[PDB]
Amino acid sequence: GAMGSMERASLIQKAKLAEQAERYEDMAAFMKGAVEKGEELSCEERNLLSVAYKNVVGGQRAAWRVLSSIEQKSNEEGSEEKGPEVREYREKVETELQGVCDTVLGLLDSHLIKEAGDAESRVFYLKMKGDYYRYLAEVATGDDKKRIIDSARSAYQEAMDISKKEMPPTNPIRLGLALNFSVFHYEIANSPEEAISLAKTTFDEAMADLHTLSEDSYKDSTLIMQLLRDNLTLWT
Amino acid sequence: GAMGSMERASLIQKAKLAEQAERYEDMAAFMKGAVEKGEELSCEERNLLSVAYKNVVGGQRAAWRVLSSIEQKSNEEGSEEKGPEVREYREKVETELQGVCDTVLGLLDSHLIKEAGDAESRVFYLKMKGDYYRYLAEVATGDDKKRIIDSARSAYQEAMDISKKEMPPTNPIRLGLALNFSVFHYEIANSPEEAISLAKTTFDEAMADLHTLSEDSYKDSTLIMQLLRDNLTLWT
Amino acid sequence: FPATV
Amino acid sequence: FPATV
Ligand SMILES: C=CC(C)(C)OC[C@H]1O[C@H](O[C@@H]2C3=C([C@H](C)COC(C)=O)C[C@H](O)[C@]3(C)/C=C3/[C@@H](COC)CC[C@H]3[C@@H](C)[C@H]2O)[C@H](O)[C@@H](O)[C@@H]1O
Ligand SMILES: C=CC(C)(C)OC[C@H]1O[C@H](O[C@@H]2C3=C([C@H](C)COC(C)=O)C[C@H](O)[C@]3(C)/C=C3/[C@@H](COC)CC[C@H]3[C@@H](C)[C@H]2O)[C@H](O)[C@@H](O)[C@@H]1O
Ligand SMILES: [Mg+2]
Ligand SMILES: [Mg+2]
Ligand SMILES: [Mg+2]
Ligand SMILES: [Mg+2]
Ligand SMILES: [Mg+2]
Ligand SMILES: [Mg+2]
Repeated sequence: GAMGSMERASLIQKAKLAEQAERYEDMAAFMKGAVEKGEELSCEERNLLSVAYKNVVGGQRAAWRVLSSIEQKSNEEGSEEKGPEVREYREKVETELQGVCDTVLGLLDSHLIKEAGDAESRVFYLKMKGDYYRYLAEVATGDDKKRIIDSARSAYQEAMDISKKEMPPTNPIRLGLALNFSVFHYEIANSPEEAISLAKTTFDEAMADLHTLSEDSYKDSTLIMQLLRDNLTLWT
Repeated sequence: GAMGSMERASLIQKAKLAEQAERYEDMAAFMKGAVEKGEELSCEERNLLSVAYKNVVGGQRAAWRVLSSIEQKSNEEGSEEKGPEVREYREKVETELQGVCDTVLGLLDSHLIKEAGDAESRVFYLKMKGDYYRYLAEVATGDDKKRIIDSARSAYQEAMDISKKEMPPTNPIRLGLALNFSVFHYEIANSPEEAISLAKTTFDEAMADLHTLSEDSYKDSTLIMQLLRDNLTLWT
Repeated sequence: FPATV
Repeated sequence: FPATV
Protein backbone atom coordinates (compact mmCIF):
# COMPACT_ATOMS: atom_id res chain seq x y z
CA GLY A 1 0.00 0.00 0.00
CA ALA A 2 1.23 3.48 -0.87
CA MET A 3 0.17 4.49 2.65
CA GLY A 4 2.09 1.66 4.33
CA SER A 5 4.95 3.95 5.41
CA MET A 6 2.69 6.58 7.02
CA GLU A 7 1.73 6.58 10.68
CA ARG A 8 -1.88 5.70 11.42
CA ALA A 9 -2.36 8.99 13.32
CA SER A 10 -0.92 10.92 10.36
CA LEU A 11 -3.34 9.20 7.97
CA ILE A 12 -6.28 10.18 10.20
CA GLN A 13 -4.98 13.76 10.47
CA LYS A 14 -4.60 14.00 6.68
CA ALA A 15 -8.05 12.49 6.09
CA LYS A 16 -9.47 15.36 8.18
CA LEU A 17 -7.43 17.92 6.17
CA ALA A 18 -8.66 16.34 2.93
CA GLU A 19 -12.24 16.61 4.17
CA GLN A 20 -11.75 20.34 4.90
CA ALA A 21 -10.33 20.81 1.37
CA GLU A 22 -13.11 18.67 -0.21
CA ARG A 23 -10.44 16.33 -1.61
CA TYR A 24 -12.51 13.19 -1.18
CA GLU A 25 -10.34 10.88 -3.32
CA ASP A 26 -7.36 11.73 -1.10
CA MET A 27 -9.57 11.40 1.99
CA ALA A 28 -10.62 7.88 0.92
CA ALA A 29 -7.03 6.88 0.18
CA PHE A 30 -5.87 8.07 3.62
CA MET A 31 -8.72 6.20 5.33
CA LYS A 32 -8.02 3.03 3.33
CA GLY A 33 -4.44 3.33 4.57
CA ALA A 34 -5.65 3.73 8.14
CA VAL A 35 -7.94 0.71 7.90
CA GLU A 36 -5.07 -1.36 6.53
CA LYS A 37 -3.06 -0.72 9.72
CA GLY A 38 -5.25 -3.49 11.14
CA GLU A 39 -6.71 -1.72 14.17
CA GLU A 40 -10.40 -1.08 14.70
CA LEU A 41 -11.75 2.34 13.76
CA SER A 42 -13.21 4.64 16.37
CA CYS A 43 -16.63 6.23 15.94
CA GLU A 44 -15.17 9.43 14.46
CA GLU A 45 -12.84 7.46 12.18
CA ARG A 46 -15.72 5.35 10.83
CA ASN A 47 -17.47 8.57 9.81
CA LEU A 48 -14.36 9.74 7.95
CA LEU A 49 -14.23 6.44 6.07
CA SER A 50 -17.89 6.53 5.11
CA VAL A 51 -17.98 10.20 4.08
CA ALA A 52 -14.88 9.86 1.92
CA TYR A 53 -16.13 6.93 -0.15
CA LYS A 54 -19.74 8.20 -0.19
CA ASN A 55 -18.50 11.36 -1.87
CA VAL A 56 -16.15 9.61 -4.32
CA VAL A 57 -18.79 7.15 -5.49
CA GLY A 58 -21.46 9.85 -5.34
CA GLY A 59 -19.63 11.85 -7.98
CA GLN A 60 -19.11 8.73 -10.09
CA ARG A 61 -22.82 7.90 -9.84
CA ALA A 62 -23.82 11.42 -10.89
CA ALA A 63 -21.50 11.23 -13.91
CA TRP A 64 -22.70 7.69 -14.78
CA ARG A 65 -26.31 8.92 -14.73
CA VAL A 66 -25.53 11.79 -17.11
CA LEU A 67 -23.81 9.43 -19.54
CA SER A 68 -26.40 6.66 -19.29
CA SER A 69 -29.11 9.22 -20.08
CA ILE A 70 -27.23 10.39 -23.18
CA GLU A 71 -26.72 6.74 -24.17
CA GLN A 72 -30.41 5.89 -23.80
CA LYS A 73 -31.39 8.93 -25.88
CA SER A 74 -28.84 7.84 -28.52
CA ASN A 75 -30.75 4.53 -28.71
CA GLU A 76 -34.22 6.01 -29.30
CA GLU A 77 -36.13 5.97 -32.59
CA GLY A 78 -34.99 8.76 -34.88
CA SER A 79 -31.69 9.34 -33.05
CA GLU A 80 -28.61 9.64 -35.25
CA GLU A 81 -25.89 7.02 -34.98
CA LYS A 82 -22.78 8.58 -33.41
CA GLY A 83 -20.60 5.50 -32.96
CA PRO A 84 -19.32 3.63 -29.91
CA GLU A 85 -18.04 6.62 -27.96
CA VAL A 86 -20.98 7.23 -25.58
CA ARG A 87 -21.09 3.57 -24.60
CA GLU A 88 -17.30 3.44 -24.28
CA TYR A 89 -17.12 6.43 -21.96
CA ARG A 90 -20.12 5.29 -19.90
CA GLU A 91 -18.33 1.94 -19.54
CA LYS A 92 -15.13 3.71 -18.48
CA VAL A 93 -16.92 5.59 -15.69
CA GLU A 94 -18.87 2.45 -14.76
CA THR A 95 -15.69 0.37 -14.44
CA GLU A 96 -14.06 3.04 -12.24
CA LEU A 97 -17.19 3.14 -10.05
CA GLN A 98 -17.21 -0.65 -9.76
CA GLY A 99 -13.55 -0.54 -8.77
CA VAL A 100 -14.20 1.86 -5.91
CA CYS A 101 -17.18 -0.19 -4.73
CA ASP A 102 -15.03 -3.34 -4.84
CA THR A 103 -12.31 -1.56 -2.84
CA VAL A 104 -14.77 -0.54 -0.12
CA LEU A 105 -16.39 -3.98 0.02
CA GLY A 106 -12.90 -5.47 0.32
CA LEU A 107 -12.06 -3.26 3.29
CA LEU A 108 -15.32 -4.22 4.95
CA ASP A 109 -14.59 -7.90 4.35
CA SER A 110 -10.85 -7.52 5.31
CA HIS A 111 -11.37 -7.09 8.16
CA LEU A 112 -13.71 -4.39 9.47
CA ILE A 113 -16.91 -6.45 9.70
CA LYS A 114 -15.35 -9.53 11.25
CA GLU A 115 -13.77 -7.53 14.10
CA ALA A 116 -16.79 -5.26 14.82
CA GLY A 117 -18.63 -6.49 17.91
CA ASP A 118 -20.35 -3.41 19.30
CA ALA A 119 -23.73 -2.77 17.73
CA GLU A 120 -22.84 0.73 16.53
CA SER A 121 -19.81 -0.42 14.52
CA ARG A 122 -21.34 -3.67 13.25
CA VAL A 123 -24.50 -1.94 11.98
CA PHE A 124 -22.44 0.89 10.51
CA TYR A 125 -20.25 -1.43 8.45
CA LEU A 126 -23.13 -3.66 7.36
CA LYS A 127 -25.04 -0.58 6.22
CA MET A 128 -21.99 0.43 4.18
CA LYS A 129 -21.87 -3.10 2.72
CA GLY A 130 -25.50 -2.76 1.63
CA ASP A 131 -24.85 0.72 0.22
CA TYR A 132 -21.90 -0.37 -1.96
CA TYR A 133 -23.73 -3.46 -3.24
CA ARG A 134 -26.65 -1.11 -3.99
CA TYR A 135 -24.34 1.10 -6.06
CA LEU A 136 -23.08 -1.99 -7.89
CA ALA A 137 -26.73 -2.92 -8.51
CA GLU A 138 -27.54 0.49 -9.99
CA VAL A 139 -25.19 -0.25 -12.93
CA ALA A 140 -25.57 -4.04 -13.14
CA THR A 141 -27.15 -5.56 -16.25
CA GLY A 142 -25.77 -9.08 -16.92
CA ASP A 143 -26.09 -12.46 -15.21
CA ASP A 144 -24.92 -10.73 -12.02
CA LYS A 145 -27.68 -8.26 -11.17
CA LYS A 146 -29.81 -10.61 -9.09
CA ARG A 147 -26.93 -11.82 -6.94
CA ILE A 148 -25.72 -8.25 -6.40
CA ILE A 149 -29.22 -7.19 -5.34
CA ASP A 150 -29.40 -10.19 -3.00
CA SER A 151 -26.03 -9.26 -1.45
CA ALA A 152 -27.25 -5.72 -0.78
CA ARG A 153 -30.50 -7.04 0.77
CA SER A 154 -28.65 -9.57 2.95
CA ALA A 155 -26.28 -6.93 4.36
CA TYR A 156 -29.08 -4.41 5.01
CA GLN A 157 -31.19 -7.12 6.63
CA GLU A 158 -28.48 -8.25 9.05
CA ALA A 159 -27.85 -4.61 9.96
CA MET A 160 -31.57 -4.08 10.46
CA ASP A 161 -31.92 -7.08 12.75
CA ILE A 162 -29.04 -5.90 14.95
CA SER A 163 -30.22 -2.28 14.98
CA LYS A 164 -33.70 -3.19 16.18
CA LYS A 165 -32.32 -5.39 18.95
CA GLU A 166 -29.46 -3.17 20.16
CA MET A 167 -30.19 0.49 19.32
CA PRO A 168 -32.96 2.92 20.24
CA PRO A 169 -35.26 3.95 17.39
CA THR A 170 -33.74 7.44 17.27
CA ASN A 171 -30.13 6.24 16.91
CA PRO A 172 -28.80 8.05 13.82
CA ILE A 173 -27.14 4.93 12.41
CA ARG A 174 -30.37 2.96 12.87
CA LEU A 175 -32.31 5.76 11.18
CA GLY A 176 -29.88 6.13 8.28
CA LEU A 177 -29.81 2.38 7.71
CA ALA A 178 -33.62 2.34 7.52
CA LEU A 179 -33.62 5.35 5.17
CA ASN A 180 -31.22 3.66 2.75
CA PHE A 181 -32.81 0.19 2.96
CA SER A 182 -36.15 1.83 2.16
CA VAL A 183 -34.54 3.44 -0.91
CA PHE A 184 -33.11 0.03 -1.85
CA HIS A 185 -36.64 -1.39 -1.78
CA TYR A 186 -38.09 1.44 -3.87
CA GLU A 187 -35.34 1.95 -6.48
CA ILE A 188 -33.54 -1.42 -6.71
CA ALA A 189 -35.83 -4.23 -5.54
CA ASN A 190 -39.10 -3.12 -7.20
CA SER A 191 -40.83 -3.10 -3.79
CA PRO A 192 -42.31 0.39 -3.34
CA GLU A 193 -44.83 -0.84 -0.76
CA GLU A 194 -42.05 -2.23 1.43
CA ALA A 195 -40.09 0.99 0.94
CA ILE A 196 -43.05 3.10 2.10
CA SER A 197 -43.89 0.80 5.02
CA LEU A 198 -40.32 0.83 6.29
CA ALA A 199 -39.98 4.59 6.00
CA LYS A 200 -43.28 5.19 7.82
CA THR A 201 -42.70 2.69 10.63
CA THR A 202 -39.17 4.03 11.14
CA PHE A 203 -40.38 7.64 11.25
CA ASP A 204 -43.26 6.93 13.61
CA GLU A 205 -41.18 4.90 16.10
CA ALA A 206 -38.48 7.56 16.16
CA MET A 207 -41.06 10.29 16.81
CA ALA A 208 -42.20 8.37 19.91
CA ASP A 209 -38.61 8.06 21.23
CA LEU A 210 -37.56 11.69 20.81
CA HIS A 211 -38.57 12.51 24.40
CA THR A 212 -35.26 10.75 25.20
CA LEU A 213 -32.93 11.65 22.31
CA SER A 214 -29.68 13.50 22.87
CA GLU A 215 -28.86 17.11 21.91
CA ASP A 216 -25.72 15.59 20.34
CA SER A 217 -27.65 13.42 17.89
CA TYR A 218 -30.71 15.66 17.58
CA LYS A 219 -29.53 17.43 14.45
CA ASP A 220 -28.32 14.22 12.79
CA SER A 221 -31.50 12.32 13.74
CA THR A 222 -33.91 15.13 12.91
CA LEU A 223 -32.12 15.55 9.59
CA ILE A 224 -32.56 11.85 8.83
CA MET A 225 -36.17 11.84 10.09
CA GLN A 226 -36.82 14.76 7.73
CA LEU A 227 -35.20 12.76 4.93
CA LEU A 228 -37.58 9.87 5.69
CA ARG A 229 -40.47 12.35 5.50
CA ASP A 230 -39.08 13.79 2.26
CA ASN A 231 -38.99 10.36 0.66
CA LEU A 232 -42.49 9.51 1.86
CA THR A 233 -43.74 12.78 0.31
CA LEU A 234 -42.02 11.87 -2.97
CA TRP A 235 -43.57 8.40 -2.91
CA THR A 236 -47.18 9.11 -1.89
CA GLY B 1 0.14 8.54 -24.65
CA ALA B 2 -2.76 6.53 -23.29
CA MET B 3 -4.93 8.33 -25.85
CA GLY B 4 -2.65 7.49 -28.77
CA SER B 5 -4.92 4.69 -30.03
CA MET B 6 -8.10 6.81 -30.02
CA GLU B 7 -9.36 8.74 -33.03
CA ARG B 8 -9.06 12.51 -32.79
CA ALA B 9 -12.82 12.92 -33.43
CA SER B 10 -13.57 10.39 -30.68
CA LEU B 11 -11.37 12.30 -28.22
CA ILE B 12 -13.25 15.53 -29.02
CA GLN B 13 -16.61 13.76 -28.67
CA LYS B 14 -15.59 12.29 -25.30
CA ALA B 15 -14.26 15.64 -24.08
CA LYS B 16 -17.75 17.06 -24.71
CA LEU B 17 -19.35 14.13 -22.83
CA ALA B 18 -16.92 14.66 -19.95
CA GLU B 19 -17.87 18.33 -19.85
CA GLN B 20 -21.58 17.42 -19.62
CA ALA B 21 -20.77 15.01 -16.75
CA GLU B 22 -18.48 17.57 -15.03
CA ARG B 23 -15.60 15.07 -15.27
CA TYR B 24 -12.94 17.69 -15.87
CA GLU B 25 -9.90 15.46 -15.28
CA ASP B 26 -11.17 13.12 -18.01
CA MET B 27 -12.03 16.12 -20.19
CA ALA B 28 -8.46 17.44 -19.87
CA ALA B 29 -6.98 14.02 -20.63
CA PHE B 30 -9.12 13.67 -23.79
CA MET B 31 -8.13 17.18 -24.94
CA LYS B 32 -4.44 16.51 -24.24
CA GLY B 33 -4.83 13.43 -26.44
CA ALA B 34 -6.45 15.50 -29.16
CA VAL B 35 -3.71 18.12 -29.05
CA GLU B 36 -1.09 15.40 -29.32
CA LYS B 37 -2.55 14.28 -32.67
CA GLY B 38 -0.57 17.23 -34.02
CA GLU B 39 -3.33 19.15 -35.81
CA GLU B 40 -4.40 22.67 -34.92
CA LEU B 41 -7.44 23.07 -32.67
CA SER B 42 -10.56 24.78 -33.92
CA CYS B 43 -12.21 27.61 -32.00
CA GLU B 44 -14.63 25.25 -30.23
CA GLU B 45 -11.85 22.76 -29.46
CA ARG B 46 -9.66 25.47 -27.91
CA ASN B 47 -12.51 26.26 -25.52
CA LEU B 48 -12.77 22.61 -24.51
CA LEU B 49 -9.04 22.54 -23.78
CA SER B 50 -9.12 25.71 -21.71
CA VAL B 51 -12.25 24.85 -19.72
CA ALA B 52 -10.99 21.39 -18.85
CA TYR B 53 -7.66 22.50 -17.40
CA LYS B 54 -9.14 25.67 -15.85
CA ASN B 55 -11.48 23.48 -13.84
CA VAL B 56 -8.85 20.88 -12.87
CA VAL B 57 -6.37 23.48 -11.66
CA GLY B 58 -9.18 25.56 -10.18
CA GLY B 59 -10.08 22.75 -7.82
CA GLN B 60 -6.41 22.21 -6.94
CA ARG B 61 -6.01 25.93 -6.21
CA ALA B 62 -9.07 25.96 -3.96
CA ALA B 63 -7.73 22.96 -2.02
CA TRP B 64 -4.21 24.47 -1.84
CA ARG B 65 -5.68 27.67 -0.39
CA VAL B 66 -7.56 25.76 2.32
CA LEU B 67 -4.42 23.87 3.31
CA SER B 68 -2.09 26.88 3.14
CA SER B 69 -4.47 28.76 5.44
CA ILE B 70 -4.43 25.91 7.97
CA GLU B 71 -0.63 25.80 7.68
CA GLN B 72 -0.24 29.53 8.29
CA LYS B 73 -2.52 29.34 11.34
CA SER B 74 -0.44 26.39 12.61
CA ASN B 75 2.59 28.72 12.46
CA GLU B 76 1.10 31.57 14.53
CA GLU B 77 2.04 32.46 18.10
CA GLY B 78 0.23 30.24 20.59
CA SER B 79 -0.63 27.54 18.04
CA GLU B 80 0.03 23.97 19.12
CA GLU B 81 2.64 21.93 17.26
CA LYS B 82 0.92 19.17 15.29
CA GLY B 83 3.86 17.78 13.32
CA PRO B 84 4.74 17.75 9.62
CA GLU B 85 1.40 16.57 8.28
CA VAL B 86 -0.17 19.90 7.25
CA ARG B 87 2.96 20.92 5.37
CA GLU B 88 3.29 17.46 3.83
CA TYR B 89 -0.27 17.41 2.51
CA ARG B 90 -0.09 21.02 1.29
CA GLU B 91 3.10 20.02 -0.55
CA LYS B 92 1.34 16.99 -2.04
CA VAL B 93 -1.47 19.13 -3.46
CA GLU B 94 1.03 21.78 -4.56
CA THR B 95 3.16 19.24 -6.45
CA GLU B 96 0.06 17.85 -8.22
CA LEU B 97 -0.99 21.39 -9.16
CA GLN B 98 2.49 22.17 -10.48
CA GLY B 99 2.36 18.97 -12.52
CA VAL B 100 -0.87 19.96 -14.23
CA CYS B 101 0.45 23.46 -14.92
CA ASP B 102 3.63 21.96 -16.39
CA THR B 103 1.52 19.64 -18.57
CA VAL B 104 -0.51 22.54 -19.95
CA LEU B 105 2.56 24.71 -20.53
CA GLY B 106 4.15 21.77 -22.33
CA LEU B 107 1.18 21.42 -24.67
CA LEU B 108 1.29 25.13 -25.40
CA ASP B 109 5.02 24.92 -26.12
CA SER B 110 4.65 21.60 -28.08
CA HIS B 111 3.29 22.81 -30.37
CA LEU B 112 0.13 24.91 -30.06
CA ILE B 113 1.75 28.35 -29.81
CA LYS B 114 4.28 27.86 -32.58
CA GLU B 115 1.60 26.81 -35.10
CA ALA B 116 -1.01 29.47 -34.14
CA GLY B 117 -1.00 32.29 -36.69
CA ASP B 118 -4.49 33.76 -36.54
CA ALA B 119 -4.86 36.40 -33.85
CA GLU B 120 -7.71 34.60 -32.07
CA SER B 121 -5.73 31.38 -31.55
CA ARG B 122 -2.38 33.04 -30.82
CA VAL B 123 -3.86 35.36 -28.17
CA PHE B 124 -5.89 32.50 -26.71
CA TYR B 125 -2.86 30.27 -26.20
CA LEU B 126 -0.64 33.07 -24.91
CA LYS B 127 -3.34 34.02 -22.41
CA MET B 128 -3.39 30.39 -21.26
CA LYS B 129 0.42 30.49 -20.96
CA GLY B 130 0.16 33.55 -18.72
CA ASP B 131 -2.62 31.93 -16.68
CA TYR B 132 -0.66 28.72 -15.95
CA TYR B 133 2.52 30.64 -15.08
CA ARG B 134 0.31 32.77 -12.81
CA TYR B 135 -0.93 29.62 -11.05
CA LEU B 136 2.68 28.46 -10.66
CA ALA B 137 3.46 31.90 -9.19
CA GLU B 138 0.65 31.64 -6.64
CA VAL B 139 2.48 28.73 -4.94
CA ALA B 140 6.10 29.70 -5.69
CA THR B 141 8.41 30.59 -2.80
CA GLY B 142 12.05 29.72 -3.62
CA ASP B 143 14.66 31.10 -6.01
CA ASP B 144 12.10 30.58 -8.79
CA LYS B 145 9.28 32.99 -7.98
CA LYS B 146 10.65 36.00 -9.84
CA ARG B 147 11.34 34.10 -13.05
CA ILE B 148 7.90 32.47 -12.92
CA ILE B 149 6.27 35.89 -12.46
CA ASP B 150 8.33 37.24 -15.36
CA SER B 151 7.23 34.34 -17.58
CA ALA B 152 3.58 35.05 -16.81
CA ARG B 153 4.06 38.78 -17.53
CA SER B 154 5.90 38.09 -20.81
CA ALA B 155 3.15 35.79 -22.11
CA TYR B 156 0.34 38.16 -21.09
CA GLN B 157 2.20 41.09 -22.64
CA GLU B 158 2.71 39.41 -26.01
CA ALA B 159 -0.96 38.43 -26.02
CA MET B 160 -1.92 41.99 -25.12
CA ASP B 161 0.14 43.48 -27.93
CA ILE B 162 -1.44 41.17 -30.51
CA SER B 163 -4.96 41.66 -29.14
CA LYS B 164 -4.77 45.44 -29.37
CA LYS B 165 -3.47 45.30 -32.94
CA GLU B 166 -5.72 42.55 -34.33
CA MET B 167 -8.97 42.36 -32.30
CA PRO B 168 -11.78 44.80 -31.57
CA PRO B 169 -12.03 46.00 -27.96
CA THR B 170 -15.16 43.91 -27.37
CA ASN B 171 -13.62 40.62 -28.53
CA PRO B 172 -14.23 38.17 -25.66
CA ILE B 173 -10.70 36.76 -25.79
CA ARG B 174 -9.24 40.29 -25.72
CA LEU B 175 -11.51 41.15 -22.78
CA GLY B 176 -10.72 37.98 -20.84
CA LEU B 177 -6.99 38.42 -21.39
CA ALA B 178 -7.20 41.96 -20.01
CA LEU B 179 -9.29 40.77 -17.04
CA ASN B 180 -6.73 38.13 -16.09
CA PHE B 181 -3.65 40.30 -16.75
CA SER B 182 -5.21 42.94 -14.49
CA VAL B 183 -5.61 40.28 -11.78
CA PHE B 184 -1.97 39.27 -12.35
CA HIS B 185 -0.95 42.86 -11.67
CA TYR B 186 -3.06 43.15 -8.52
CA GLU B 187 -2.48 39.73 -6.90
CA ILE B 188 0.92 38.56 -8.22
CA ALA B 189 3.00 41.55 -9.33
CA ASN B 190 2.23 43.97 -6.46
CA SER B 191 0.97 46.55 -8.99
CA PRO B 192 -2.59 47.46 -7.94
CA GLU B 193 -2.45 50.78 -9.82
CA GLU B 194 -1.62 49.02 -13.08
CA ALA B 195 -4.35 46.46 -12.36
CA ILE B 196 -6.95 49.21 -11.86
CA SER B 197 -5.78 51.22 -14.89
CA LEU B 198 -5.93 48.21 -17.17
CA ALA B 199 -9.36 47.15 -15.96
CA LYS B 200 -10.78 50.66 -16.39
CA THR B 201 -9.27 51.34 -19.81
CA THR B 202 -10.42 47.91 -21.03
CA PHE B 203 -13.95 48.45 -19.73
CA ASP B 204 -14.28 51.96 -21.14
CA GLU B 205 -12.99 51.05 -24.63
CA ALA B 206 -15.30 48.05 -24.80
CA MET B 207 -18.30 50.19 -23.80
CA ALA B 208 -17.56 52.46 -26.77
CA ASP B 209 -17.41 49.50 -29.21
CA LEU B 210 -20.62 47.75 -28.16
CA HIS B 211 -22.62 49.57 -30.85
CA THR B 212 -20.95 46.99 -33.12
CA LEU B 213 -20.68 43.82 -31.01
CA SER B 214 -22.34 40.58 -32.03
CA GLU B 215 -25.38 38.90 -30.42
CA ASP B 216 -23.19 35.76 -30.43
CA SER B 217 -20.50 37.28 -28.20
CA TYR B 218 -22.77 39.69 -26.31
CA LYS B 219 -23.34 37.38 -23.36
CA ASP B 220 -19.68 36.35 -23.16
CA SER B 221 -18.44 39.95 -23.52
CA THR B 222 -21.03 41.49 -21.21
CA LEU B 223 -20.21 38.80 -18.66
CA ILE B 224 -16.52 39.66 -18.87
CA MET B 225 -17.20 43.42 -18.85
CA GLN B 226 -19.25 42.85 -15.70
CA LEU B 227 -16.33 40.90 -14.24
CA LEU B 228 -14.04 43.85 -14.97
CA ARG B 229 -16.56 46.09 -13.18
CA ASP B 230 -16.77 43.63 -10.29
CA ASN B 231 -13.01 43.69 -9.83
CA LEU B 232 -12.88 47.48 -10.03
CA THR B 233 -15.56 47.65 -7.32
CA LEU B 234 -13.51 45.27 -5.16
CA TRP B 235 -10.38 47.37 -5.69
CA THR B 236 -11.68 50.92 -5.25
CA PHE C 1 -33.61 10.67 -6.81
CA PRO C 2 -34.74 9.90 -3.25
CA ALA C 3 -32.58 10.83 -0.29
CA THR C 4 -29.93 8.56 1.28
CA VAL C 5 -27.32 9.21 3.98
CA PHE D 1 -10.47 36.47 -4.71
CA PRO D 2 -10.97 38.67 -7.79
CA ALA D 3 -12.62 37.30 -10.90
CA THR D 4 -10.77 35.64 -13.81
CA VAL D 5 -12.04 33.82 -16.91
C1 LIG E 1 -16.68 13.45 7.55
C2 LIG E 1 -16.83 13.67 8.85
C3 LIG E 1 -17.44 14.94 9.42
C4 LIG E 1 -17.70 16.03 8.42
C5 LIG E 1 -16.51 15.47 10.50
O1 LIG E 1 -18.64 14.52 10.13
C6 LIG E 1 -19.78 14.25 9.31
C7 LIG E 1 -20.96 14.09 10.24
O2 LIG E 1 -20.74 12.90 11.11
C8 LIG E 1 -21.78 12.70 12.11
O3 LIG E 1 -23.03 12.50 11.46
C9 LIG E 1 -23.16 11.18 11.01
C10 LIG E 1 -23.35 11.28 9.41
C11 LIG E 1 -24.32 12.25 8.82
C12 LIG E 1 -25.39 13.07 9.57
C13 LIG E 1 -26.78 12.61 9.17
C14 LIG E 1 -25.15 14.52 9.19
O4 LIG E 1 -25.93 15.25 10.14
C15 LIG E 1 -25.82 16.65 10.13
C16 LIG E 1 -26.88 17.47 10.91
O5 LIG E 1 -24.92 17.17 9.56
C17 LIG E 1 -24.13 12.19 7.29
C18 LIG E 1 -22.68 11.53 7.07
O6 LIG E 1 -22.61 10.93 5.86
C19 LIG E 1 -22.58 10.57 8.27
C20 LIG E 1 -21.10 10.36 8.66
C21 LIG E 1 -23.12 9.21 7.92
C22 LIG E 1 -24.23 8.47 8.61
C23 LIG E 1 -24.62 7.00 8.10
C24 LIG E 1 -23.31 6.20 7.91
O7 LIG E 1 -23.71 4.96 7.39
C25 LIG E 1 -22.64 4.08 7.24
C26 LIG E 1 -25.44 6.49 9.08
C27 LIG E 1 -26.19 7.85 9.66
C28 LIG E 1 -25.19 8.84 9.81
C29 LIG E 1 -24.48 8.89 11.19
C30 LIG E 1 -23.17 8.10 11.27
C31 LIG E 1 -24.33 10.40 11.59
O8 LIG E 1 -24.13 10.45 12.98
C32 LIG E 1 -21.89 13.94 13.02
O9 LIG E 1 -22.87 13.67 14.00
C33 LIG E 1 -22.20 15.12 12.15
O10 LIG E 1 -22.16 16.32 12.97
C34 LIG E 1 -21.18 15.32 11.10
O11 LIG E 1 -21.61 16.36 10.18
C1 LIG F 1 -16.33 24.03 -22.36
C2 LIG F 1 -16.97 24.49 -23.43
C3 LIG F 1 -18.39 25.00 -23.40
C4 LIG F 1 -19.13 24.78 -22.10
C5 LIG F 1 -19.16 24.34 -24.52
O1 LIG F 1 -18.32 26.41 -23.77
C6 LIG F 1 -17.90 27.31 -22.74
C7 LIG F 1 -18.14 28.70 -23.24
O2 LIG F 1 -17.28 28.95 -24.43
C8 LIG F 1 -17.50 30.25 -25.06
O3 LIG F 1 -17.20 31.28 -24.13
C9 LIG F 1 -15.82 31.51 -24.05
C10 LIG F 1 -15.42 31.22 -22.51
C11 LIG F 1 -16.22 31.81 -21.39
C12 LIG F 1 -17.32 32.88 -21.50
C13 LIG F 1 -16.87 34.16 -20.83
C14 LIG F 1 -18.55 32.29 -20.82
O4 LIG F 1 -19.61 33.17 -21.23
C15 LIG F 1 -20.91 32.81 -20.87
C16 LIG F 1 -22.02 33.88 -21.00
O5 LIG F 1 -21.15 31.71 -20.49
C17 LIG F 1 -15.66 31.20 -20.09
C18 LIG F 1 -14.85 29.89 -20.54
O6 LIG F 1 -13.89 29.59 -19.64
C19 LIG F 1 -14.32 30.31 -21.93
C20 LIG F 1 -14.12 29.06 -22.81
C21 LIG F 1 -12.97 30.95 -21.82
C22 LIG F 1 -12.58 32.33 -22.29
C23 LIG F 1 -11.06 32.81 -22.12
C24 LIG F 1 -10.14 31.66 -22.59
O7 LIG F 1 -8.84 32.11 -22.34
C25 LIG F 1 -7.87 31.21 -22.79
C26 LIG F 1 -10.96 33.95 -22.89
C27 LIG F 1 -12.49 34.58 -22.79
C28 LIG F 1 -13.40 33.50 -22.97
C29 LIG F 1 -13.82 33.21 -24.44
C30 LIG F 1 -13.00 32.13 -25.14
C31 LIG F 1 -15.36 32.92 -24.42
O8 LIG F 1 -15.84 33.11 -25.73
C32 LIG F 1 -18.97 30.39 -25.50
O9 LIG F 1 -19.11 31.64 -26.15
C33 LIG F 1 -19.83 30.23 -24.29
O10 LIG F 1 -21.22 30.21 -24.71
C34 LIG F 1 -19.59 28.94 -23.60
O11 LIG F 1 -20.31 28.90 -22.34
MG1 LIG G 1 2.99 3.06 13.86
MG1 LIG H 1 -19.76 -2.68 -17.70
MG1 LIG I 1 -41.17 -5.07 8.94
MG1 LIG J 1 -6.95 9.06 -37.29
MG1 LIG K 1 6.75 22.71 -3.05
MG1 LIG L 1 -1.28 50.79 -20.95
